[PDB]
Amino acid sequence: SHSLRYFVTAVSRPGFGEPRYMEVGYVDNTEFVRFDSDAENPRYEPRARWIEQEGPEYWERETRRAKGNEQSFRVDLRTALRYYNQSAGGSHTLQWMAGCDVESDGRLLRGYWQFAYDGCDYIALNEDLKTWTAADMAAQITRRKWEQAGAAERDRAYLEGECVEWLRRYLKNGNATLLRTDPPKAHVTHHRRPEGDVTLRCWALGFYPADITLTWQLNGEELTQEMELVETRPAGDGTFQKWASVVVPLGKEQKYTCHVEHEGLPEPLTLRW
Amino acid sequence: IGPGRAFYA
Amino acid sequence: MQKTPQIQVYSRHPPENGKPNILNCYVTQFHPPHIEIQMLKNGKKIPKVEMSDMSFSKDWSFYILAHTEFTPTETDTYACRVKHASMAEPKTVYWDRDM
Repeated sequence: SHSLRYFVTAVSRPGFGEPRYMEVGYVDNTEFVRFDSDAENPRYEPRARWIEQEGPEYWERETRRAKGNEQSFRVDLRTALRYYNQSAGGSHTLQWMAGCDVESDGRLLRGYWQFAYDGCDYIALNEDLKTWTAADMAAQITRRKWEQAGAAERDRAYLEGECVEWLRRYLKNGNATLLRTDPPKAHVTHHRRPEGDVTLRCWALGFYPADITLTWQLNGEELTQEMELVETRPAGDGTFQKWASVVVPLGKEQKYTCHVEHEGLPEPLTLRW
Repeated sequence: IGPGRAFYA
Repeated sequence: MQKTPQIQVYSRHPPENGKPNILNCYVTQFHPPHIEIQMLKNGKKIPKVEMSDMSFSKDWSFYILAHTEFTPTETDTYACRVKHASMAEPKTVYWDRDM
């Protein structure tokens, strides 16, 4: 499936000026648009070549939507202080993430519309797009207000309406990069440790999309508890990389094989030292 | 396009 | 309310002395958003380092990517220095080019 998501952050700067407000847009893991309140001339911007072809009206309206959102966030930052009985001298953060995950037939798989205050969950729209989950007492106030104003109905219209429709358009205009598939180039390194064993690390490089399975196997079995990994890491060029390692006994390396699966790999690779 | 805030906290 | 950044340093291609490459400093799982980063060559700040726009992943923590073109050498050491309110002192992670 694919996804269209918007990540928003507003950081209050008491003692400096207005809250730093920001919006970032992604279709899967590629950022394609951005809005920064601090920029000299705050207006939505392209972060991927394939969105640049959108007309000035697309850009003007998105810039207008982002500013309305900035105001809303400035206001909520003040309300919070009140809800949590906090001082107006400290800096606080308010995050918002909204988006939709959709299958090939364009059917909404999962919708999101959630907030966090100072890094902790505040309130989130439930999977049913009908009810809200409030993390605490302050959030209840908000939940009851939104329950009364029928907020979930309007927000659901976006996730099921515009989110989905614009997602297919983007995937289309940007298929060349967004739907591309780069196989992973792999290899394994060797390191004799001081505990008198060896660490074997399997690298998978320059692949895309992100999804990948890097695994170590011994006697055709997955060493699920012995592996040390690192979450898939990004690169400026849009590709990803990763490694999985395991510690093995001296002179027994040839018993271990690295197994890597990927969209760009007709069949799983199997490497050795 | 992105989401719009239509309700205050 | 305050999370310690995870720092991972790596290059785009397996390193080869004298061959142009790209060094990456990936900083994640931190909070608050404010944070300072620098990539160092022999302990001296590298002038041009591009800094990807801040973001946050599903658990609400911020992450960011710094990178810079470079050409490794048998005698040059690279590192990434991070200053965040969650740490008493800045954490500097060296690039382990043989991992």
